Amino acid sequence: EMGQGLHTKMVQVASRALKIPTSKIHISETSTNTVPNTSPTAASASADLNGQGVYEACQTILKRLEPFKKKKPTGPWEAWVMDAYTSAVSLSATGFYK
Amino acid sequence: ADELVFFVNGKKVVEKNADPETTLLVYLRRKLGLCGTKLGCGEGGCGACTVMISKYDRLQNKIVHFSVNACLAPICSLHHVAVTTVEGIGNTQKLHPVQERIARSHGSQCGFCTPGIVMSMYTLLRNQPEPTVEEIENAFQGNLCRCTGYRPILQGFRTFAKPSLFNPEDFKPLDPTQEPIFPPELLRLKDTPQKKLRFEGERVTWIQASTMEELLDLKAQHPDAKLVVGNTEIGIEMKFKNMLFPLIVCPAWIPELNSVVHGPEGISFGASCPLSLVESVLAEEIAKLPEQKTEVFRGVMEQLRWFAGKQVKSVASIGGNIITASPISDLNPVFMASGAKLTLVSRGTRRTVRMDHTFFPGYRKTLLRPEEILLSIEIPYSKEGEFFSAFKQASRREDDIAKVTSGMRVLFKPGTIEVQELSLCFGGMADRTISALKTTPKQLSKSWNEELLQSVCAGLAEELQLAPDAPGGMVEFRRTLTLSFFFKFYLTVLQKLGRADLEDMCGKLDPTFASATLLFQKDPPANVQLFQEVPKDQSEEDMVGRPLPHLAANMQASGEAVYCDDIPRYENELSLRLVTSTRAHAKITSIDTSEAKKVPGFVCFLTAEDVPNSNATGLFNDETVFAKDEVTCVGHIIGAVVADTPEHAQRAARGVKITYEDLPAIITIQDAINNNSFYGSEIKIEKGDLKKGFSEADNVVSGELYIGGQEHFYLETNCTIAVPKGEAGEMELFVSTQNTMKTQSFVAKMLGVPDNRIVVRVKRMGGGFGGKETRSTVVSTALALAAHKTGRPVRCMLDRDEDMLITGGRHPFLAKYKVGFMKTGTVVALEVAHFSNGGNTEDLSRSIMERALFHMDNAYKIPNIRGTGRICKTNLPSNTAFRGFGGPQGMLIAEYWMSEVAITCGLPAEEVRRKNMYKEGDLTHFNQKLEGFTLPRCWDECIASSQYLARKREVEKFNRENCWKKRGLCIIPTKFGISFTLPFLNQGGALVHVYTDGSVLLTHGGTEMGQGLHTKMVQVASRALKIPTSKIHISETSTNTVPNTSPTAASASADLNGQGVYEACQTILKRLEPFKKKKPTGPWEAWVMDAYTSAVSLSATGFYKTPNLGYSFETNSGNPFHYFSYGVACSEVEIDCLTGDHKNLRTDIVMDVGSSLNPAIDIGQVEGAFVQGLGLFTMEELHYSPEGSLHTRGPSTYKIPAFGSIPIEFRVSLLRDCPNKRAIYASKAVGEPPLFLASSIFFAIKDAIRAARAQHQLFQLDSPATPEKIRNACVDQFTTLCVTGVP
Amino acid sequence: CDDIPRYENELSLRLVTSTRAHAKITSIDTSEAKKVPGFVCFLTAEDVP
Ligand SMILES: Cc1cc2nc3c(=O)[nH]c(=O)nc-3n(C[C@H](O)[C@H](O)[C@H](O)COP(=O)(O)OP(=O)(O)OC[C@H]3O[C@@H](n4cnc5c(N)ncnc54)[C@H](O)[C@@H]3O)c2cc1C
Ligand SMILES: O=c1[nH]c(=O)c2[nH]c(=O)[nH]c2[nH]1
Ligand code: FES
Ligand code: FES
Repeated sequence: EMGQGLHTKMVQVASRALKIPTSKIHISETSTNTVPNTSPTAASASADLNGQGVYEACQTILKRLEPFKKKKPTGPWEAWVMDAYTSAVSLSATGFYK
Repeated sequence: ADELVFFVNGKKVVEKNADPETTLLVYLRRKLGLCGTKLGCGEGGCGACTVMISKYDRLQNKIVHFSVNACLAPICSLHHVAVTTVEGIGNTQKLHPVQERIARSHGSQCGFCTPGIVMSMYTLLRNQPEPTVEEIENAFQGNLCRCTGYRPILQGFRTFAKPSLFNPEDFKPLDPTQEPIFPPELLRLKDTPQKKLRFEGERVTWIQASTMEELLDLKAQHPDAKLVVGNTEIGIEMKFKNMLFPLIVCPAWIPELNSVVHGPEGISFGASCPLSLVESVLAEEIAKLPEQKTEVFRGVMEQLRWFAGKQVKSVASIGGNIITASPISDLNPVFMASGAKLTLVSRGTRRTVRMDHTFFPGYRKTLLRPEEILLSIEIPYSKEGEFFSAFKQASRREDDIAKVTSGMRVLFKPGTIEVQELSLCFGGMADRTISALKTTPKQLSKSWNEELLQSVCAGLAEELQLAPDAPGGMVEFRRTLTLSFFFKFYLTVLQKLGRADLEDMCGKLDPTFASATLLFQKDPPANVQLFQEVPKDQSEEDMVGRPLPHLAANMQASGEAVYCDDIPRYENELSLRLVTSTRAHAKITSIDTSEAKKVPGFVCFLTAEDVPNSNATGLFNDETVFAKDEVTCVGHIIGAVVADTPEHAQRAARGVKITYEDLPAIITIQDAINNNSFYGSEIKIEKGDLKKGFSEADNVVSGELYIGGQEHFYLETNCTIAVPKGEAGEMELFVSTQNTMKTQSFVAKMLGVPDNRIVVRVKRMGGGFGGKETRSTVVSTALALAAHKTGRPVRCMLDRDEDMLITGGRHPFLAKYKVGFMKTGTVVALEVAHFSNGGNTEDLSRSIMERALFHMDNAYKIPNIRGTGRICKTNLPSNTAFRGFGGPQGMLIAEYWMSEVAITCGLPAEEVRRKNMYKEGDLTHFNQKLEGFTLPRCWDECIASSQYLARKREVEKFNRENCWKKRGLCIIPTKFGISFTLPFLNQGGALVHVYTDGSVLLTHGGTEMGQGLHTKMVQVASRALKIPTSKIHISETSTNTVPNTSPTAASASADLNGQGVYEACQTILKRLEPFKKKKPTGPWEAWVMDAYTSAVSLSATGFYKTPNLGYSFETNSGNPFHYFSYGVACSEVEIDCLTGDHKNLRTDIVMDVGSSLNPAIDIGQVEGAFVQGLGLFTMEELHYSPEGSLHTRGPSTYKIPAFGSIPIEFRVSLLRDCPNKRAIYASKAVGEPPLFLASSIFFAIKDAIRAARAQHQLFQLDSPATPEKIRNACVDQFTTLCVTGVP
Repeated sequence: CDDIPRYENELSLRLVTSTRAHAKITSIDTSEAKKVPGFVCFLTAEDVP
């Protein structure tokens, strides 16, 4: 983030991809020890590239929550998450785009 | 003057405004930033703060070197000395031999004790470059280690004296000329004479007196001036008893207080002479003088063997011991018994007194006038026909407080066995050192024979009375000790008379009595570690199953490894101190902070009112962050002071005055039973038909067993730094915790922000052992609130006394059993009711009771069985996880009634155990099938390598030959279920990155607490990826790299995280496969760079869950465990039937760790776990007042195993050829299962006690089997006389 | 970045730059630098590990 509103956009993207309010999603910083081998934030391309990355990471989480969604189609997001956790389903994912 | 000048690691320090209250430890860490030297206790009993001092000794014209506890050394005492810390002797770029050897020998696990032990060993080598094995052991009487079980430290260091886990031939040789120069400034400076110095702090003025005239003038004008020499008593008074001496005078420099003068009657020591000087002087005299002259000298030396350790004796003064006048002084009874002559001086007065009952007129008083000082003490030569003994019995031999301590002297009419003088003096039997003055006069002129023995014993039993409520308890044992000591003296005198060739025959000892008179000595160690070589075909780069040292061992030895409080403070960082309840159960009626607000640097007092969101916390939400309206234990956190410094926070916390209104308290297990005060309902497992089983039995045995709790004593206490980021509620916490997830949850809930704002990071812990699985959060949440409120970083590291009080421990258990068995020893029916003391929140207490019930079988098939468990809810600090987690309690109970089955049937215990043992394919009482059941092989190998049957014969023979010492021998098996009792906790995660240089950064959910988990994960990653371990690094554990992690607990962390790590590595490999095919030899670096320039992701998560777990208590079906750990230990002991002391002669362990991931680390876990279990079952005892206040709050009173505690011959084998396919690379978990095997020492002790009792039936032995319980169970003429009043 | 609180032991760095477009460095004299209170060291190519 250098003032171009990149984190804002990525939150907007993640919120649509996950179908949850932006209020439940947070970006705190950028670090080499969370995402490695990153291109510079340059070439006006960073929302294009990171948007896709975020979208894919979100799609992986959604795929893992699907069976919990199917069993509790209305019961809130928080109930699917706690159900996945107590079923020992991973709630962490990487995402990538080229 | 007023500048303080000393040297640190060869660099000059000039401190222009020295505060007398500043310790060296604080100065090093906070002022110079040298954080190698650690805080472990602040009370001189742990050695974690050990450093070396060098100075020019003017009185000997030589350079001297000695070790000190930095936690007790006032910087104002150190003018013109040179300090050496761990950083001063080497670093990872060039390790000192001492550093290299402790690291390479697997002598460092958590690493927190390592600098202190390095400095003790280093100091020894500066004084003696070729020490004996005995001198090496003795170097560490003041150093504790909780992790290693001490064996590897001594074994690696043995190399300095006079397949393999390490190779001593690769150690770099020691060149003593390459040590740091004595600073030439201090040699120049020693030419100029000493002048008086004055230092002025915030509260205290210190005068360093240069001459006797200065000292005595000061004491004449200001009698209030407090003398400080070694500070080993005053430091404790100031830090722990909140005593404040606004004017201190240190006379250590004055020549007359440091002189040693020979006289016709004995040797005079200046009162400021350190005990180490007394020892060295008396040792030379003892070696050169005739035995007949050195009886008192040897008494003093015998007490000094067991007096603290090297660090305290280097600074502790002989005069300081005398004037402290502690009831439990080990020297005052010896000076009193020998009538040592004391010289007292004031300005213009000088008098002499021979020490006697009169010298100590009341509690911590002497007959010194306020303006007098003790100048000297003359320790007498013994005369012809004058004999002396000294005794001490404590909880532990080394660095303990005496329970009873004594000096005894007899003088015979020349040529005769007729008494001219007799002096029997005792510490620990009153509020001062006393003489048995009613008993001794009655013996004058009597001959030294059986009537005198009997007369003295009756005299002592009547004269040394203790009320049943006497301060300190243990009244039977203490009284028994006074007679037992006198008996040993009686016999020793007979032996000495026998050597004299008198004209008139004294009694001769029967050879069965001889061993009663022996001074304690232990043979040198003989250790064997056996493990399995990896396949010959295994690549040299594949380190799985190889003994790779702990990855941080070199840095731990160098003091470069960073623990939480070693992190530098921010310029704006604040300090927090918890304020706790001094009542078990009360309403808080008011809180007054008026005095706290006056302390300089005071910021705020936080209470329940300050919590932004929720005051409800803890695993089951039944705990307060801060007490509201009422307190429910002594130690319940009421609030937290925030100030600039720890010292200011501590002073301000003292100014928080709470008023209470008491409420009915429930303290003990029996109180809870009577009040129906439990956590939830009865837990029960039952199988078969009890009524049928009992009615078919040949024999039925009933009984009860009490098992005391346990303090973890991680050498690093609980510690949190919370760093507020000032944005969106964001906060980062650096924590010594096993549980990042719950730390994050609990902080987020308290503040009312989402988990996504809160990051918890753990680099390493200086030990955890379960005590940081949950109870760390009571600190974390408080510092987090302070950081939020102030918007500044805040830090809190608990003092040992705070930590031991607040954070709880292992659950004490009470059990009632009834066992039905056949004449053959076959058990057919068992019913056990268990009760645990949970304290004042639920925490893990129910799960612990579950695990006890799951292990109530230990290794034994019992067809008709019922166990119940109830968890008592009490007004005590909440008890929690401790390595074993209910397992050891459940299994001791099993082994206890099993021991009584064997005795009742009159059959050998090993046979009774073996015929009741499960076999392969059997179901447990909870219906889990035992597959890959290796226990029989562990048992057979252990029986064979221990030479059990042969040694049983040798024990029998020793016992026929010895009346007052007895040996015991026992072999114990164990089965331990692996997996969290709560199934969903059996999961773990990893995150791996490969950077474009080919290096790999790995992280997983597991935390490092000395168990070598990161080392194991790097070994696993390196095999999985097929690259060297050197290319993989793990830096830390953090909630923002791997979320929703289970605690590092249940011995499961390598199993869970190793799978996680493996899967993440498989993902990376799959992605590199196309690059590997296109260049099948090109190095790893080319594949990686080709992947990167092809825009292929080089980051992956991994995850694992243990499959097919889930037990139901309702249907008694479902597998709680993934697999079982198995092992066997054979232990032999020798007890002193007259004192309750014992030696651990030999222990042999055979453990199944599957195909070990790392046999060095796994052998270290076996030894470490075993030695904590040795503590639990024989040494460690917590004591509470009737009103529920923990009294045992430091190493002075809580005695964990010391270097000298461990089995003399200590043999560990890892079982060969036993792959466990259902954990990572066929390994098994190792952390907790070995602990229970120390019960072999408990039952060996029980067997020795039985032999003692036969010398004079199902007698009681509760746990821990302390000297008190052992001695009291060795019923004899002495115990009988003391209890019943009948000889 | 610079709003982050300083550690108690944190030091400050100042770069020293060329006042010539193209030149040989014939010598460097740090004698005056060393007399400034709080000076720690002057790093150059030689110090690069
Ligand atoms: C870890 C540890 C283990 C210990 N183990 C033992 C043990 O096993 N047995 C045992 O008996 N003790 C033990 N002690 C107690 C303590 O070490 C001794 O009592 C020690 O000898 C005190 O000497 P010091 O020079 O440190 O005294 P300081 O603490 O400096 O002073 C002690 C008292 O003596 C006074 N004083 C000192 N010199 C003079 C003088 N010349 N004239 C008049 N007053 C004087 C001081 O004013 C003060 O009241 C232990 C202490 C520690 C910290
Ligand atoms: O089944 C267990 N659960 C735990 O939470 C725990 N903690 C621990 O130290 N050992 C165990 N065992
Ligand atoms: S911290 Fe000094 S002896 Fe424990
Ligand atoms: S390695 Fe010694 S206390 Fe941990």
